[PDB]
Amino acid sequence: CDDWGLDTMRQIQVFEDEPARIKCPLFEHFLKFNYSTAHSAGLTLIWYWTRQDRDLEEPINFRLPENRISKEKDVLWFRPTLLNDTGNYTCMLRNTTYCSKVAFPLEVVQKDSCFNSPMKLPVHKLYIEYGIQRITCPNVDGYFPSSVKPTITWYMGCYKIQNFNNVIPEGMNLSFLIALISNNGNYTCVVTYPENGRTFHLTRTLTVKVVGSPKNAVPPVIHSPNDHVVYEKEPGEELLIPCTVYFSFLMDSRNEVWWTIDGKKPDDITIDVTINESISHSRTEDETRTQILSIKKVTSEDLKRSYVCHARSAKGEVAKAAK
Amino acid sequence: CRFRGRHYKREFRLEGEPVALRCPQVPYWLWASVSPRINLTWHKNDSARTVPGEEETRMWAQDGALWLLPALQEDSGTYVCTTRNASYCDKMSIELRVFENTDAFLPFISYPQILTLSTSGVLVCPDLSEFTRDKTDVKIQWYKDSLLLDKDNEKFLSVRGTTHLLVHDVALEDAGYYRCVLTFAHEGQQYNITRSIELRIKKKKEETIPVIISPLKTISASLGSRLTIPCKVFLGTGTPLTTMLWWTANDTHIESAYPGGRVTEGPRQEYSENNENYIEVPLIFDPVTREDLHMDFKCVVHNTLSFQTLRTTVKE
Amino acid sequence: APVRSLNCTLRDSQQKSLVMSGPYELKALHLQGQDMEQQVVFSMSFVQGEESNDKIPVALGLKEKNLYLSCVLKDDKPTLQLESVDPKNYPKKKMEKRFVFNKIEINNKLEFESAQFPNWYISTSQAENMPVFLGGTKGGQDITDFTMQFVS
Ligand SMILES: *[C@@H]1O[C@H](CO)[C@@H](O[C@@H]2O[C@H](CO)[C@@H](O)[C@H](O)[C@H]2NC(C)=O)[C@H](O)[C@H]1NC(C)=O
Ligand SMILES: *[C@@H]1O[C@H](CO)[C@@H](O[C@@H]2O[C@H](CO)[C@@H](O)[C@H](O)[C@H]2NC(C)=O)[C@H](O)[C@H]1NC(C)=O
Ligand SMILES: *[C@@H]1O[C@H](CO)[C@@H](O)[C@H](O)[C@H]1NC(C)=O
Ligand SMILES: *[C@@H]1O[C@H](CO)[C@@H](O)[C@H](O)[C@H]1NC(C)=O
Ligand SMILES: *[C@@H]1O[C@H](CO)[C@@H](O)[C@H](O)[C@H]1NC(C)=O
Ligand SMILES: *[C@@H]1O[C@H](CO)[C@@H](O)[C@H](O)[C@H]1NC(C)=O
Repeated sequence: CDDWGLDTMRQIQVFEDEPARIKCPLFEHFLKFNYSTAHSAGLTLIWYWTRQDRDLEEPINFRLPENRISKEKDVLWFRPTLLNDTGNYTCMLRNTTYCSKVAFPLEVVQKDSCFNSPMKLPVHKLYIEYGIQRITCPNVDGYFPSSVKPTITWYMGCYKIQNFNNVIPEGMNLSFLIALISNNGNYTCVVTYPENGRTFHLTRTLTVKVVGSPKNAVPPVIHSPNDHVVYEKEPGEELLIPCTVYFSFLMDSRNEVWWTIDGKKPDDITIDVTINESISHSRTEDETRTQILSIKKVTSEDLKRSYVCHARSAKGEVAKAAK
Repeated sequence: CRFRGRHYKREFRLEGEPVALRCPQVPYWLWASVSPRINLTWHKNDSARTVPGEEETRMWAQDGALWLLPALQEDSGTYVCTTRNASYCDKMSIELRVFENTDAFLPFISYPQILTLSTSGVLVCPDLSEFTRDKTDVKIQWYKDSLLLDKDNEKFLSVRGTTHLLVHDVALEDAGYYRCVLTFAHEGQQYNITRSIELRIKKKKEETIPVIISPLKTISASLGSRLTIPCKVFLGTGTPLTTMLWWTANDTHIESAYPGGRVTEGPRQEYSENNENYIEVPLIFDPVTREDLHMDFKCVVHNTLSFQTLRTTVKE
Repeated sequence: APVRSLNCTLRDSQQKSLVMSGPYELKALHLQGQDMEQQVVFSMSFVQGEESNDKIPVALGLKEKNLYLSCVLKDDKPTLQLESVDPKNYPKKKMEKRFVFNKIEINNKLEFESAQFPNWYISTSQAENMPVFLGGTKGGQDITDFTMQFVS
């Protein structure tokens, strides 16, 4: 059987005592296009697990009794999951010709009433002082019918959200009216819902992080090659040259700084030289990179030869040094 | 009994709408100490006999405050609260002025609300506390110069069930007068409670990263005991605001550590100099001597946009 | 010169002004047009208690007056209070750290953390007349950051 090792570093983490809804990995054996998954070929989807142990086992699911692990449609469904569920899981596809299995370690996580947990939280960038933004409860999708109306409360810390000065619960969404630095912190929504005469919980938490507006996303500003501070150095003074540069914040921003001897990654001829590279970030995540040059004796040619600091990030910039 | 003082916020309300004068600084609705309550009654400066009772059926006294719905023009006046612990007694006055409900009187009722431009900001409808003790969360309707703002409007968002009006991105044309309008519900009576907001725009403030301009290792020296020193910073544009020229050897702090009086730095100089430019300068002076003959010295310039520093070589 | 101070008036996130009424207390409420210059004006001066690009240590007290606000534990919980001072000595650098704050200013909106008690901020309720106070919760029900306008 075509078999892929478990997604070791691509791991799943789930809260105890409340419904999970796990999907079988089809990013391997991709198999999804023009109407999703094809069961038409008659490739039966088999599930089975092993636990933190040494043996595989058929998965009981019907008399659990409450179909507590029933897989309704090409995917697994725990209502509700339980700590004993921790372990490695396997799904495979069968055609008289076809086979393919894969595993993924399911770690069940206990939950504090203050929402403390080993669970990794998603960082959620939020632009500063924007007019109004908001966040939706992460993974509620598909857990319950459109017919039922859920109760759902939010919490900053263990601090429930009510009468907040600039945050407002609006059903599934949390709205931040003028996102200020004050707004950083882990947030957590907790959605409840009835099913077959029972209330299931769904608690999920993500950490909001306020960052710089795109309103001020601007080409890098060169500070050091200002020319008001003139770099002159008589023969052999161990001269140094710092290039501090401010970067506005953007997400897909690759901030780059590099010195230009004249267009070729220094070290032409002898010209011994090396870079020190410092860095700093505003509370807002505004990078400010810096570079410097330790130097030996200054050869006669250096002074009248020009070299320049550079930087670019979705925009490009340049500044001329002076000796 | 003593007269404690006049209540700072006078209240210029409009005619034909509710009013609530809460005894000044006496209560805060903090009614923890209220079992066998304290004696309390109001009275006009000129009109004393009042219980304060009611001219018609208008006036009465709710928890710690008397109301005037509707408040009539002529109701203008000054009032004093009363409090009585046999062990104590005192009084305080709230001023009051009622205007006619003419558009012309608006500029006098206006609350100045400020917002810097090219940013989002919020206008809150003021003085509504006494009436916002109900759960039908604030049914307010913001008008702009007699223009009702609907969710269809993209410039201004009325926050659902709140006092805030969200200006999404404020512009110069956004300045002017606005209106909060709380529809009340007392005893089954539905009444409008208007509030005039007047918005002032402000330009975001300049703040540039400065450069330092006195980096030379002390080119001169000789032990004349007189030590001259400048730390010249270049402000691209005049902004000596949060800008700070703190001089410290590095660790010393130049004060309360390095001096028992031996060394300090006096006045400062905001030169302005060259027209467009603006510049500032400090002066650390060892007034009569420089003896230890060794020190790491560091010029610290610091504002909201940069913490910078500078050190210098041995000297002569 | 002693310390470069400066007069200004703070006003909070919900537009509320900052008027005195004690001097055992301060309050944050909406001032009508004709009552605006009731709002206290501040003498903010740089004490330089601890260096950081983020925090600028600043002590601020009321001008044409001798009051300066400071944090202290009223029964082991941070409390904002107005302590009077010798007009002779002040304003001064290296001021007692009860009297010191470090303003966190970002894009013209500024908070004031307590030096004595980190993670405790000058705050105000959303209610109207309730006093200004030292606060432990940031970004919650109480307003922590304000905006200042310089004055003359
Ligand atoms: C799921 O599989 C992982 C990996 O196969 C298991 O972790 C292994 O356990 C042994 C015994 O402790 C370790 O010595 C190995 O290093 C682990 N394997 C790897 C690749 O690190 C784990 O036992 C399984 N998860 C659960 C919950 O049983
Ligand atoms: C919000 O969540 C983050 C991440 O869960 C918390 O940061 C952790 O804090 C501990 C110290 O108690 C660090 O040792 C961890 O390294 C942090 N986690 C990671 C991976 O970043 C943070 O404590 C939460 N914020 C608040 C204010 O409670
Ligand atoms: C869960 O694990 C414990 C410990 O091994 C076991 O005794 C118990 O039977 C399990 N719970 C259930 C519901 O079977
Ligand atoms: C079984 O599945 C494979 C995968 O698509 C396919 O190539 C093969 O034709 C199938 N065998 C049949 C037709 O049953
Ligand atoms: C008023 O009198 C009561 C009863 O003796 C006393 O408890 C209270 O302290 C007095 N008021 C004040 C503020 O002292
Ligand atoms: C309240 O205000 C609206 C809009 O100006 C007006 O149409 C209405 O007459 C007012 N309500 C009352 C009770 O007068």
